[PDB]
Order: sequence, then structure tokens, then C-alpha cells
Amino acid sequence: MLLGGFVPRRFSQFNRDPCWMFFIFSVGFWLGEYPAMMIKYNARDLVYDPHRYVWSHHDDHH
Amino acid sequence: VGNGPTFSTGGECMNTCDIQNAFPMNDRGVRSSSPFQEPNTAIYDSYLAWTYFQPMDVHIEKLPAPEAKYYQRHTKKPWDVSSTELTEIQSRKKYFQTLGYLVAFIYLYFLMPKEKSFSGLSGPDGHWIMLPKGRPELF
Amino acid sequence: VYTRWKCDRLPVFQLKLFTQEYPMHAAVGIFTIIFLWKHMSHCSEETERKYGWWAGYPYWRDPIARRNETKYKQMIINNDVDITHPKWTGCSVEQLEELSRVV
Amino acid sequence: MQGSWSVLKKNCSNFFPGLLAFAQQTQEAYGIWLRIYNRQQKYGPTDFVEQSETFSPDYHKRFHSQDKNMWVDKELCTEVSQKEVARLMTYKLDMWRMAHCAGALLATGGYAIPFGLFWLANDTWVPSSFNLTGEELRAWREAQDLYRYRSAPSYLTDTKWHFDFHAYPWNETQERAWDDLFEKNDVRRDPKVVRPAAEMYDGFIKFELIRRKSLRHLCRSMNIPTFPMLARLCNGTRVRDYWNLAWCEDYMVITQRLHESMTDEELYDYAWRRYLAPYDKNLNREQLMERVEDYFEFLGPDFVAHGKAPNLVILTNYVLGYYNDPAYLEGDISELDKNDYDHLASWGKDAFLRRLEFENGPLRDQVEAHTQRLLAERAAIAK
Amino acid sequence: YNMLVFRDPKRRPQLSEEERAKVVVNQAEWPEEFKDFDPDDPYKNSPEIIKGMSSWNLFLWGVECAFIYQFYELVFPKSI
Amino acid sequence: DIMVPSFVYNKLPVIHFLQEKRAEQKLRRVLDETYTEWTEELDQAHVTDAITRSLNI
Amino acid sequence: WCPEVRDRAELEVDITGWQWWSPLEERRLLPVRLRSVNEVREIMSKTQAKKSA
Amino acid sequence: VLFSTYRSSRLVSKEFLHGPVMRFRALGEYYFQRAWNGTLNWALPGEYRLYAVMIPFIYFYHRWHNDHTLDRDHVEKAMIMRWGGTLEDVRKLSAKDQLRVRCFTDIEKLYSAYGPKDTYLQPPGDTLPGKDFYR
Ligand SMILES: CCCCCCCCCCCCCCCCCC(=O)OC[C@H](COP(=O)([O-])OCC(O)COP(=O)([O-])OC[C@@H](COC(=O)CCCCCCCCCCCCCCCCC)OC(=O)CCCCCCCCCCCCCCCCC)OC(=O)CCCCCCCCCCCCCCCCC
Ligand SMILES: CCCCCCCCCCCCCCCCCC(=O)OC[C@H](COP(=O)([O-])OCC(O)COP(=O)([O-])OC[C@@H](COC(=O)CCCCCCCCCCCCCCCCC)OC(=O)CCCCCCCCCCCCCCCCC)OC(=O)CCCCCCCCCCCCCCCCC
Ligand SMILES: CCCCCCCCCCCCCCCCCC(=O)OC[C@H](COP(=O)([O-])OCC(O)COP(=O)([O-])OC[C@@H](COC(=O)CCCCCCCCCCCCCCCCC)OC(=O)CCCCCCCCCCCCCCCCC)OC(=O)CCCCCCCCCCCCCCCCC
Ligand SMILES: CCCCCCCCCCCCCCCCCC(=O)OC[C@H](COP(=O)([O-])OCC(O)COP(=O)([O-])OC[C@@H](COC(=O)CCCCCCCCCCCCCCCCC)OC(=O)CCCCCCCCCCCCCCCCC)OC(=O)CCCCCCCCCCCCCCCCC
Ligand SMILES: CCCCCCCCCCCCCCCCCC(=O)OC[C@H](COP(=O)([O-])OCC(O)COP(=O)([O-])OC[C@@H](COC(=O)CCCCCCCCCCCCCCCCC)OC(=O)CCCCCCCCCCCCCCCCC)OC(=O)CCCCCCCCCCCCCCCCC
Ligand SMILES: CCCCCCCCCCCCCCCCCC(=O)OC[C@H](COP(=O)([O-])OCC[N+](C)(C)C)OC(=O)CCCCCCCCCCCCCCCCC
Ligand SMILES: CCCCCCCC/C=C/CCCCCCCC(=O)OC[C@H](COP(=O)(O)OCCN)OC(=O)CCCCCCC/C=C/CCCCCCCC
Ligand SMILES: CCCCCCCCCCCCO[C@@H]1O[C@H](CO)[C@@H](O[C@H]2O[C@H](CO)[C@@H](O)[C@H](O)[C@H]2O)[C@H](O)[C@H]1O
Repeated sequence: MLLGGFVPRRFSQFNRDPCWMFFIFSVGFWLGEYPAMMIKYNARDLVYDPHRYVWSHHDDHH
Repeated sequence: VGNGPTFSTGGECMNTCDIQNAFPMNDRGVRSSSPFQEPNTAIYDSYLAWTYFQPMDVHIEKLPAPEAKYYQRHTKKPWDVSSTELTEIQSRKKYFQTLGYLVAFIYLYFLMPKEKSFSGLSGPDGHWIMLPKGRPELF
Repeated sequence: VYTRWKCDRLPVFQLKLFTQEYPMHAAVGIFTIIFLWKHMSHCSEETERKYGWWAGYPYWRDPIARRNETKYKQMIINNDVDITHPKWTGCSVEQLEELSRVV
Repeated sequence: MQGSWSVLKKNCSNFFPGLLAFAQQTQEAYGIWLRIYNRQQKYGPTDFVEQSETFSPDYHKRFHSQDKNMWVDKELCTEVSQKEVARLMTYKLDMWRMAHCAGALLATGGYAIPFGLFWLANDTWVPSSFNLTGEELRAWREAQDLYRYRSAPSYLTDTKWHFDFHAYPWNETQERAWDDLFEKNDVRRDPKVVRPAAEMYDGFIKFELIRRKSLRHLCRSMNIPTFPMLARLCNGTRVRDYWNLAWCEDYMVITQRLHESMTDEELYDYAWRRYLAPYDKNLNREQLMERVEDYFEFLGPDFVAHGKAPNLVILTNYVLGYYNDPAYLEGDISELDKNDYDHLASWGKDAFLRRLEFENGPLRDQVEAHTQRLLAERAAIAK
Repeated sequence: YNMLVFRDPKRRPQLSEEERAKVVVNQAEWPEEFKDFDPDDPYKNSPEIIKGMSSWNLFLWGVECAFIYQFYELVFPKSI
Repeated sequence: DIMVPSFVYNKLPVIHFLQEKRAEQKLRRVLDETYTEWTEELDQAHVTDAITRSLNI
Repeated sequence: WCPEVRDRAELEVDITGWQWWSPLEERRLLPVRLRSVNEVREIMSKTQAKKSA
Repeated sequence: VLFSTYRSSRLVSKEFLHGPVMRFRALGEYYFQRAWNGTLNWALPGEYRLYAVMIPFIYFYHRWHNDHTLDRDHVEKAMIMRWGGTLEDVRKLSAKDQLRVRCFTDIEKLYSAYGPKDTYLQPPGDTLPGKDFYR
């Protein structure tokens, strides 16, 4: 019902309560996974599967 | 003073509730969070207003202990279970239920394989049951 | 004092709740359960192949065929069924032997 | 009362003698009821004999009407004695329970045997005839009183809560009557003060409009079996018949002052059948006489004058109020010196709890003043 | 103030202006955690749960966990 | 485990308040029924006068 | 340690009385309070006059 | 007579496992039994920290389940169909090849309906294997 509880004023205060510490850890995971996907899935050495035209979900569900 | 809880409020403001009259009002004009008398009751304003009571060390003139005759009522019945006993029972039951649910959650979301896998490496593909046995005349 | 929720045990309270508090709802629920298990409790093999698998039916191993093979082997072995009987084959045993020698 | 092996052995030993005694009582009670029914059919009012229909104003559902479908035979003493009426009432209770058991047996064939074992292990639903000695009868009466204690408070609370939530009394005297009606048995209720509640509830609800759940609670409190309850007009009929017999006997006693000459045990039984005197209270003759006189006073002069009793719902509440014992309280007051949340002491206070303690603690005024002054200064600077 | 949808509760004043003006403030009696108390930043001086563990350190820990989750298979791939 | 307990908890305050008011009403009724009964007794002057008359004075 | 409240609440809930507000009973009992001494004097005078008449 | 219908018929002593139960209740009560923890129909509490702690945990375990149990099936199907149509054929490949294929599947998932269609539509004149390669 969002009535009350500890509310950090800014980022630096997230370490003043264990629950908000876990919350900021989770936020870091969430936001840092995206750059990892950028680096991994836009890599120069990434190569499409040669047999990608052999089969696809589009023909399966059709 | 201790960190213990108090009479529950449900996140409601007693100065505007439908049963506000049941909550005593102190000198400052703040109705109590409980049927008891509270001197330091306060109101906090989030999106919704809610009443709060902060426990404190206060001395109250304690009337001398009466006799057991004038407050004890020995009308207990076999079916009767006291609130304290009920709380104990429920605490134990919920502890065991919590352990069981924790085990179940772990097994489901980290160990139990999904049925009917494409590769066949994990999970069962299903099978028949209730098949007849020792009934040659059936065929 | 006595109260059903506080004094009675869980099964007793369940029976009381669904017999003297919500009996009609329980009756309707049982009726609906019976209907569901009587008319919505079957799935053909083709339906299973189309929609019965998360990623699609793995035709490269055909687990349905293996399942039915195990079922029929178990039934035959346990019930002592002679699958060479003329009714199963539509021809006499001697004709079956002649066909085996032919092919 | 919970079942036990001793009671099981008692009932198993006395099973066949109990059945034989029940059959003899059945013959006697059939004779008594034949007399009573013939008298009712011959001298009864036209509405009572013809079973006049009284429908509710909301859903037009027929139910017995206290004024029309209940009749007090003032001249029944000529044909039937008070003791015969009491015997008939007791046999009616026993026959109801036996009939329910027999119906279960007929329905379920031989599969009711374990349920019969459960039945014989408890005296709650066995007939009085199964007790062949004084101690067994005392235990049986104790079980019946326990069931009454278990059931009555629910009925009283249902009535009181529904009325108070959906209506209020008109005048002060009605308010006092309503408040004093539902007092615990540890205090004595004045029937004169309580009587107007009957008229008030007649204004609210009559016996013809009694709801099925309240009827179930009442039948539980009257040791009347409720399963299968079925429609409300069956156990309602049972209740009407029982209270009509009780009213006839009460009129007979009042007119002939039989209770004064009635012996101690018979007086106790008479009060018990009215749900006035529990056996576990070990009441003496003085208390029994006081309660009986209060009951007669509650019935009022109009009962003798015209055979019209007050509202049956309020009468049942009043009589069952003697089974509404004070709420139990066990434990020395010293127990209040303990603490309930010691297990949380190890956790201490977090930042938010410390802030709340600081703001709302003994220094609350100073913090409030400082905060308000700072906010005012900031607002002034902003402007 | 607010942090996303979470709003900091504010205690309603209970004293009137006349009574409030007569209150003498003595911060010497206040706890060290709450001195120069500011409603807009009441937890500025609040102690850290773990000494030397900053919020940014936890954020970086989560980011490193994400990087591990996404890159471990690249270094230690496993067969089907 | 959850619902009935919560509603009982919600009921508690109003019932406590009403029962306190009822007890106060009982005490008030007890007090209001108290009246001091001042009795009047035959003045002894008449008795003295009768005594004088009996003496034939 | 306040058994009457407990019993009443439990019974009200067990009989389908979920509601926790009783405006009518409160209205009947809200203005109840112990009387002042002068009020007691007036009531006693009224009672004495009634008894005399 | 065999079993009691009343909860009052205890099966254990009042002190059985008192300490662990008290610890569990201390865990339960510290954050929940507060005035500001006003629930909405018992499902939505008023304590912010409860949200802050529970949302990430729920998401984490759900995502772990989905990744290691649900999408794995689709990934394996893609690998099998595109590289022989049999599990052994896929196992004939090296771990690095499987990694490449699975990451391409992740690429396809990310593109979804908002990306180039050459990932599954073979342009005319392309020299790569077609659908009948293994047939
Ligand atoms: C020893 C037991 C008693 C023996 C018999 C005694 C004497 C007779 C009793 C009364 C018989 C009634 C006859 C029918 C009357 C009219 C209704 C009707 O049309 O019925 C159709 C049909 C009966 O067929 P039929 O008309 O006799 O003729 C055959 C036709 O040729 C068939 O033609 P069809 O086209 O209708 O066929 C489709 C299919 C139709 O079948 C169905 O649709 C099945 C419907 C089942 C309904 C169950 C009702 C009770 C539900 C309680 C609430 C459950 C909530 C959800 C729980 C989910 C998680 C478990 O028919 C069947 O194959 C019937 C098989 C019925 C098997 C019943 C098994 C019950 C299992 C209950 C498990 C409960 C688990 C709780 C665990 C809790 C743990 C904490 O189904 C039923 O009657 C269903 C109700 C049966 C009730 C039996 C008595 C009570 C239960 C006793 C067994 C308890 C076992 C517990 C095991 C626990 C394991 C952990
Ligand atoms: C294993 C066994 C399985 C058994 C299955 C069978 C069913 C269960 C059996 C019985 C279970 C026990 C409990 C039953 C309910 C008890 C109710 C109660 O407490 O009543 C007290 C009540 C006593 O109170 P009272 O104060 O003396 O009198 C009541 C007051 O009048 C009350 O005053 P009021 O102010 O309330 O007055 C109103 C009152 C007035 O009513 C009464 O109370 C009077 C008595 C009832 C009269 C009913 C007949 C009315 C005239 C029918 C005319 C039909 C013409 C058709 C011509 C067709 C030509 C082609 O109520 C009405 O107005 C209701 C009228 C009935 C309406 C029926 C609507 C049906 C709609 C159908 C829809 C479509 C269906 C599907 C499609 C079908 C076609 C394809 O009892 C009665 O009055 C009679 C009770 C009768 C009990 C049922 C007997 C069952 C016999 C079963 C034999 C067959 C067994 C088959 C076994 C199969 C193998 C297993
Ligand atoms: C073999 C076939 C079986 C078929 C399946 C049966 C399945 C079981 C169902 C139940 C059957 C009955 C069980 C025995 C009951 C005992 C007899 C009796 O009525 O006791 C009086 C008593 C009457 O109660 P009440 O409330 O005082 O009556 C108000 C009247 O205003 C009372 O009027 P009143 O105020 O003027 O007072 C009169 C009173 C004045 O008298 C007295 O006061 C003297 C005492 C008389 C009664 C004595 C009862 C003794 C009971 C105990 C017996 C010994 C048990 C021993 C057990 C251990 C054995 C080792 O005398 C009476 O009690 C007379 C009542 C009217 C007669 C009812 C009997 C009708 C059926 C019999 C004839 C059948 C003919 C078939 C022809 C076939 C043609 C093809 O019965 C009850 O307690 C009621 C039964 C309670 C259980 C109900 C269960 C549900 C029933 C639903 C039935 C629906 C239709 C059937 C289909 C079912 C499908 C699901
Ligand atoms: C030789 C004798 C003389 C001749 C015979 C005479 C006639 C005798 C018969 C008549 C007797 C009538 C009086 C009876 C009184 C006693 C009744 C009673 O039971 O009292 C409770 C009685 C104790 O009474 P008490 O202690 O004296 O307390 C009485 C109080 O006053 C408490 O009182 P209360 O009022 O609070 O209690 C009432 C409570 C009574 O209930 C209970 O208390 C519940 C009893 C069961 C509790 C079970 C708990 C334990 C569960 C264990 C589960 C399994 C565990 C694992 C086992 C592993 C094994 C390897 O609630 C109810 O009354 C609910 C009624 C529900 C009615 C249901 C109606 C359904 C209708 C369906 C809908 C139809 C709609 C119309 C459709 C129309 C369609 C056309 O309970 C027990 O003793 C418990 C027994 C448990 C036995 C073990 C567990 C079950 C074993 C099953 C074995 C199955 C084997 C075959 C399996 C085959 C598989 C294929
Ligand atoms: C956490 C999980 C735990 C485990 C959970 C387990 C799973 C449960 C899931 C589902 C639960 C909810 C189900 C609800 C269904 C819908 C109910 C409904 O609509 O009710 C409406 C409605 C509600 O009843 P009510 O009268 O308004 O009040 C109910 C209150 O509970 C009355 O309360 P009260 O306080 O007013 O009265 C208290 C006291 C008041 O005292 C008395 O009344 C005195 C004593 C009376 C004794 C009984 C008299 C019966 C008279 C005849 C009744 C008519 C018979 C009709 C013909 C026979 C039909 C079979 O009565 C009693 O103590 C009653 C004792 C009954 C004990 C038996 C309870 C069942 C235990 C299990 C035994 C059977 C197991 C079979 C399956 C296993 C087989 C291997 O039902 C009725 O009108 C009753 C009709 C009864 C007809 C007979 C039963 C038909 C059902 C099939 C029986 C099959 C027997 C098989 C034998 C063995 C074969 C091998
Ligand atoms: C891809 C295709 C999609 C198609 C989707 C179609 C919609 C599906 C929707 C399903 C979900 C919603 C379900 C809602 C509930 C529907 C209920 C329904 O229709 O059920 C009917 C069905 C009808 O049953 P039935 O189909 O077995 O009917 C038998 C009729 N004969 C024999 C002629 C074939 O009910 C049941 O299945 C339950 C029956 C048992 C319970 C009732 C027993 C008592 C019956 C009393 C009358 C007869 C006996 C005499 C009196 C009693 C004597 C003791
Ligand atoms: C009814 C049985 C009749 C025949 C005699 C069988 C005796 C078998 C040997 C039993 C030895 C162990 C007994 C231990 C004490 C059991 C106590 C008991 O039953 O309590 C039930 C108790 C629950 O009690 P509440 O409902 O909470 O309240 C009870 C108070 N009303 O149940 C339990 O906890 C389970 C206890 C199970 C004990 C073992 C029972 C075995 C019964 C077997 C019967 C079948 C015949 C066996 C023949 C054996 C021949 C060598
Ligand atoms: C399976 C069925 C089981 C049934 C169980 C119950 C049976 C009860 C039988 C009761 C018989 C009573 O006997 C009957 O009583 C009535 C009332 O006195 C008599 O009735 C007689 O007097 C009345 C009253 O003046 C007249 O209205 C009536 O016209 C006249 O016949 C009958 O003449 C007599 O036959």
C-alpha cells in the first residue's frame, strides 16, 4: 500500500540498509547485463550459423 | 526502550476512520492507535496518512494485585483453546510449512526437469497406466 | 468459547464450511469437475504432436511410437495374447507361414 | 463432550435394555400423544386445526405462526397430567435422535456400524434410556449440558449482532431490556426489565421469519439433531411442538402451583427441560425456585389470561442465557509482568526505527520545533 | 522526498506556533546519529551497515555478476 | 489462518470501547438508585403533654 | 486477559458477522459517562420527590 | 473416540522446538508487524523494503528456471534440426561450435519481429545450405 519504510535520499545512502543494499545489487545486475549483451552479440568475431536456412521456427509453427 | 511491535493498525489513520470514536484522544488531539491511552501518538503523511505510536519508558501508578477470586473465571471447556496456545500451535505449524515450501520451491525451480523434452535428455515422455493384467479373456 | 474456525481441526472445519456454509458452491464445483473429466480428459496423438510439446514434436525419435510399443508389449506379455490368431491377422496360420516363405 | 472408551462400554452393555425401555416409553408416549392430539383436534381453534398459512412479506415462505399455529390447552389437566407431558417431551427428544440414527442405518445398510461405534462412545446423542444407574444418568446430563454450552452462545451472538447492526431500540426502556437480556449467567436478570425486548424483536423478527442458520443454532442448543437439517420448516415444527407442550405444562403448573409441591429432583428436571438450570451448577431448591418464578414472570400475566406467550425467539435467548457462562480467565496476574517480544531484542533497531524513536520520543517537541524552524527559514529564503 | 515511487513519510506537527516558540532546542541531548537533523536528508550521518562497503561497490558487484552470467560459457563452454 | 484472525483483530477495539461504556452505564445506574431515607419520628413534646394530662394537671 | 472482547469478536465472526463497525450500538452508548456531583444531587432530589409523592 | 475433532487435543509439548520457532517468528515479525505495513487484501504490503527485496529474488529465480529449463529446449531443438536432425550429430560438434550456434539463437531471439529477415529467409543466389540439405 506504500505507506512507509526506509527511503534513501540518494544513491550513496543505499548502503545504510541491507534491503536497499540487495536492491542496488539487483539494479546493478539488471543494468549491467545490457552492456554485456551489447559486447557479446555485436562482437566482430560473431558469425551467423551457416545452416541457419536449413530450419527455422517460422516454418515449424506455419 | 525495546524494538517490539504494538497493537496493529492496518496502515490506517484513526482520526478519520469509521470507528475513530473507539480510539481515545490525547491532549495533543491525536487519537490512539489502540484502545489503550497513548500520550505520544503521531501521524505521518505518505501518499496516505497513517497513525503511529512509539513505545517509551513511562511510569504508571500500579494498583496493588487483587485476589484471584475476583478476576479468575474457571469456565474452561475441553474445546476451549487460549489465544496463546493457538499462537504457539500456529507458529510451529507455519514453521514446518515454511520448511516444506522452501524445499518444494528449491526442487521445482532448480532440480525438477520439465516433461517431454525435445532432446529426450531430461524429463519423462509419459507412459500408460491401469493396463489390464492377467485377463486373457479381455482380448 | 466454542468457534468452528478456532476449535475444530482443519478437516472438520473444511467439511463444515462446505456443507453448512457453501454447500451449493461445492455441489456445482463437483458437477463441473465431473463434466470436465467426462468430456475434456482426452488428447489424440495428432493433437499432442501439434500442441502437446513445448518446442515441438521430436519426430527424429517419435516418443509416442515408443510409448505405444511399450504399452502393447506389456499388455500382450501380461495377458498372454496370441497376436498370430486369425482374427488379428485375417488369415490362417498356414497361410501366414506360406506368406513368410514367399516374402 | 468427546467420546471415550468407558462410555462406549457403558452404552454397549446397556444397548438392549435401553432399546426395550425405549420401546416401552414409545408405547406410553404414543398413548399420551394420542390423547393430546384428540383433544387438540376436538377443542382446538379453527386456525390451529386447519393449519393456517402464514407467509413471509419478502419471499412468501410459509412458517409456523406463534399466534395462530400455537395453542395452549388450558383444560388439558383433565385428560393429561404434568408428569405425562414431561415424559412425552423427553421421549420426543429421545425419539428424534433414535429416528435420525435409524434413518442413517437404513440408508447406509451395514456400513453405519463404525459410525455406530462412534455414536455409542459419546452420550451426546444416545437416549436417556441407555442409563441404568444414577451415575450414568448424571454423566449423560453432563454431556447434554456440555453440548448446550457449546451451542447457545453462537445463537445468542447471532441474534444480538444482527439486531444491533441492522436496527436500534426505540426508547430507553427497550434499550435497557436489550442490553440486560444478553448478560452472563453470573448475574441475575430481572424479567420485568427484560420483557419489552420481546415486543421490540416482534417488531424486528417474529418466530415466523426465523432464519435457517439461527434455527440450526437453536436446535443445537436444544439437543435436537440437525443432520439432515433440510428445510427450516421441519426442525421448526419440532421446536414449535416442544415449546407448545412446555407452555401447556407451564400453564398447568402456574394455575395449580404444582412447582411448590414439586420435589427437588423433579423441580430440577422441570427447570432443565426449560434450559434454565444446568446440572453442573449444583443448584439448590432456592435457586431453582427463583429461576422458575423468573421464567413465569417473563411469560407474563397475558400467558395465563389468554395463553399467549412472548416472542419465542426472545424467550429462547432469555432461557439459554443461563448457559452463557462468563468468559474463562485462568492464570495469576503476575504473568502480566513478563514480556512477549524478547526474541526480537537481538535484532535491535534499524535506521527507520531509530528515526521514529528520535522524532516521537521524549525529545519530540525539540525535534518538531527545530524542523519547523528550518522549514520556515528555507521557505523564506526561497521566496 | 521520493525515490521512484517510494516517498519518505513526514511527521505532522502537533504543537501550535505559540507553544512551539517556547520550546528550547538542545542538540547536546540528541544522539550523534541525528544532529543538525534535516528532514530532506535525515540519514546523511546514519552509519553504514558494513564499514567500507559503498553503494557503488554493490552496484559494481551486481554488474560483475551479470558479466559472469553472460560470459562464463564463452570461456568454459560445455557440450550438449 | 489469515482472514478470520484479521477481522477479529479489527473487531477488538470497538467491542472493548462498547463494553467499557456498558460498565460505566452499570456503575452510573448503581449510583443513581441511591437515595437517603430521612425518617420522621413522633415529637416527644406531645408525649410530655400527654403525661401532664394524665396527671390531671 | 480481556476474555469478553475475545469471545464476542470470535462469535460474531463465526456467525458471518464480518463487519467491525457498529454505529447503532455506539450511538446508543457514545454519550454515556459518569455523572457530576451536581447531577447526582439533582437525580437524588428527583428520586426523593417521586418517593414522597 | 479414535481421533479428536478439537484442536485442543495436543500431540506435542508446548516447549517443543521453542527456540527455532521463536527465531522464525522474530524473522517474520520484525519488518511486517508495523503500523506502516498496511496490506491491501493481504497481498500488497506497505513496507518498501519488502518490495525491494522480493521483486529481485522472484525475478532471479524465475529467470534461472526459464533459462536453464525452458529456453534450453528451444535451443536444443534448433541445434539438432540445423546440424543433422539427431542428438549424436550435434554431439559430433565441439563445444565452441555449440556455443556459436546457441549465441546465434540468442541473436534471433533478440531480433524477434524487429530486425532483418535474412537470418531465416535465404536470399536468392545464396550459396549456403537449404532446407533439403540433410534430406
Ligand atoms: C471405495 C470408494 C467408493 C466405492 C463406491 C461406493 C458406492 C457408490 C458410491 C456413489 C457412486 C455414484 C455414481 C454416480 C452418480 C451420479 C454422478 C455421475 O454421473 O457420476 C459419473 C461417474 C461415475 O460413473 P457411473 O455413473 O457410476 O457409471 C460408470 C460409467 O460407465 C462411466 O461413464 P462416464 O462417461 O461417466 O465415464 C467418465 C468418467 C467420469 O469420471 C469423472 O468425471 C471423475 C469425477 C471425480 C469426482 C470426484 C468428486 C469429489 C471431489 C472432491 C473435491 C476435489 C477438489 C479438487 C482436488 C484436486 C486435487 C486432488 O467415469 C469414470 O471413470 C468414473 C470413475 C470415478 C472414480 C472416482 C474417484 C474419486 C477420486 C477422488 C480423489 C480426491 C483426492 C483428494 C486428495 C486430498 C489430499 C489432502 O463419476 C462419478 O460418479 C464421480 C464421483 C464418484 C464418487 C464416489 C464416492 C466418493 C469417493 C470415494 C473414493 C475416494 C478415493 C480417494 C483417493 C485419495 C487418493 C489420494
Ligand atoms: C439415492 C437417492 C436419490 C434421490 C433423488 C431424488 C431427489 C432427492 C430425494 C429426497 C432427498 C431428501 C430431501 C428432499 C427435500 C426436502 C424438502 C423439505 O424439507 O420439505 C419439507 C416439506 C414438509 O413441510 P410442510 O410444512 O409439511 O409443507 C411444505 C410447505 O408447504 C412449504 O410452504 P411454502 O410456502 O414453501 O410453499 C411452497 C412450496 C410448495 O410445494 C410444496 O412444498 C408441496 C410439495 C411439493 C409438490 C411437488 C409437485 C408439484 C406438482 C407437480 C406437477 C407435475 C406435472 C407434470 C405433468 C407431465 C405430463 C407429461 O414449494 C414450492 O412451491 C416448490 C414446488 C416445486 C417446484 C419444482 C420445480 C422443478 C423445476 C424443474 C426444471 C427442469 C428439470 C429438468 C428437465 C425435466 C423435464 C425434461 O416436505 C414436503 O412438503 C414434501 C417433501 C418431499 C421430499 C421429496 C421426496 C423424494 C422422493 C423420491 C422418490 C424417487 C426416488 C428416485 C431414486 C432414483 C435412484 C437413486
Ligand atoms: C425399507 C425401505 C427403506 C427406504 C429408504 C429409507 C432411507 C432412510 C430415510 C429415512 C427413513 C425413516 C427412518 C426411520 C425414522 C423413524 C420413524 C419416524 O418417522 O419417526 C418419527 C420422527 C418424526 O419427526 P418429527 O419432526 O417429530 O415429525 C413432525 C411431525 O409433525 C410428526 O407429526 P405429529 O406431531 O402428529 O406426531 C406424530 C408422532 C406421534 O407418535 C409418537 O409420538 C409416538 C412415537 C412414534 C414414532 C417412533 C419412532 C421411533 C424411531 C426409532 C426406531 C427404533 C430404532 C432402533 C435402532 C437400532 C436397531 C438395532 O408419530 C410419528 O412420529 C409419525 C410420523 C409420520 C410417519 C412417518 C413414517 C413414514 C414412512 C413409513 C411408511 C412407509 C410405507 C411404504 C409403503 C410402500 C407402498 C409401495 O422421525 C424423525 O425423526 C424424522 C426422520 C429423521 C431423519 C431424516 C433423514 C432424511 C429423510 C429423507 C427421506 C426422503 C424420502 C425417501 C427417499 C430418500 C432418498 C435420499
Ligand atoms: C452397533 C451399533 C448400533 C447399531 C447401529 C446404530 C446406528 C449407527 C449410525 C448412526 C450414528 C449417528 C451418530 C454418529 C456420531 C459420530 C459422528 C462422527 O464421526 O463424529 C466424529 C468422530 C469423533 O467424534 P467425537 O470425538 O465423539 O466428537 C464429537 C463432537 O461432538 C464433535 O461434533 P461435531 O458436530 O463438531 O462434528 C460434526 C462433524 C463430523 O465430521 C467429522 O468430525 C469428520 C470425521 C472425519 C475426520 C477424518 C480426519 C482424519 C483423516 C485421515 C486421512 C488419512 C490419513 C492417512 C491414512 C493412511 C492409512 C494407511 O462434521 C459434520 O457433521 C459434517 C457432516 C458432513 C456431511 C457430508 C454430506 C455430503 C453430501 C454430498 C453432497 C450431496 C448433494 C446432493 C447431490 C444430489 C445429486 C442428485 O470422528 C472420528 O471418530 C474420526 C474417525 C476417523 C477414522 C480414520 C480416518 C478415516 C478412515 C477411512 C478408511 C477407509 C477404508 C476404505 C478405503 C477404500 C479405498 C479404495
Ligand atoms: C485438509 C484436507 C482434509 C481432508 C478433506 C477431505 C476431502 C473433502 C473435499 C470435499 C469436502 C466438502 C464436500 C461437500 C459436498 C456437498 C455437501 C452438500 O451439498 O450438503 C448439503 C446438505 C448440508 O447438510 P445439512 O444437513 O444442511 O447440515 C450439514 C452439517 O454438517 C450438519 O452440522 P450440524 O452441526 O448441524 O450437525 C452435527 C451433527 C448433528 O447430529 C445429528 O444430526 C445426529 C446424528 C445424525 C447421523 C446421520 C443421520 C443420517 C440420516 C439419513 C440421511 C439421508 C440419507 C440419504 C440416503 C443415503 C445416500 C447415500 O451431525 C453430525 O455429527 C453428522 C455426522 C456425519 C458423519 C459423516 C461425515 C462424512 C465422513 C466420511 C464418511 C464417508 C466416507 C465415504 C468415502 C470413502 C469410502 C471408502 O446436505 C444434506 O442435506 C445432507 C444429506 C445427507 C445424505 C447422505 C450422504 C450422501 C453423500 C454420499 C454418502 C456416501 C456414503 C458411503 C458409505 C461407504 C461406502 C463404501
Ligand atoms: C476445440 C473445441 C472447443 C470446444 C469448447 C466447448 C465449450 C466447453 C466449455 C467447458 C468449460 C465450461 C463448463 C461449464 C459447465 C457445463 C455443464 C454441463 O453442460 O454439464 C452437462 C453434463 C451432461 O452429462 P452427460 O454428457 O453425461 O449427459 C448424459 C446424457 N446422455 C446419457 C443422454 C448422453 O453433465 C455432466 O457431465 C455431469 C453429469 C453428472 C452429474 C449430474 C448427475 C445428476 C443428473 C440429474 C438428472 C438426471 C438423473 C435423474 C435425477 C437424479 C436421480 C438421482
Ligand atoms: C482401536 C484398536 C483396537 C485393537 C487394538 C490395537 C492395538 C495395537 C497396538 C498399539 C500400540 C501403540 C499404541 C500407542 C498409543 C495410541 C494412542 C491413540 O490411539 O491415540 C490416537 C492418536 C491421535 O490422538 P488425538 O486424536 O490427537 O487425541 C487422542 C485422544 N482422544 O493417533 C496417533 O497419534 C497415532 C498412533 C498410532 C498407534 C498405533 C495404532 C495401531 C492400531 C492398529 C489396529 C489394527 C489391529 C492391530 C493388531 C495388532 C496385533 C499384534
Ligand atoms: C405409515 C403411516 C404411519 C402413520 C403414523 C401416525 C398415525 C396416527 C393416527 C391417528 C388417528 C387418530 O384418530 C382420529 O382422530 C381424529 C381426531 O380426534 C378423529 O376425528 C374425529 O373428531 C374430529 C374432531 O371432532 C372431527 O373433526 C373428525 O371429523 C372426526 O372424525 C378421527 O375420527 C380418528 O380416526
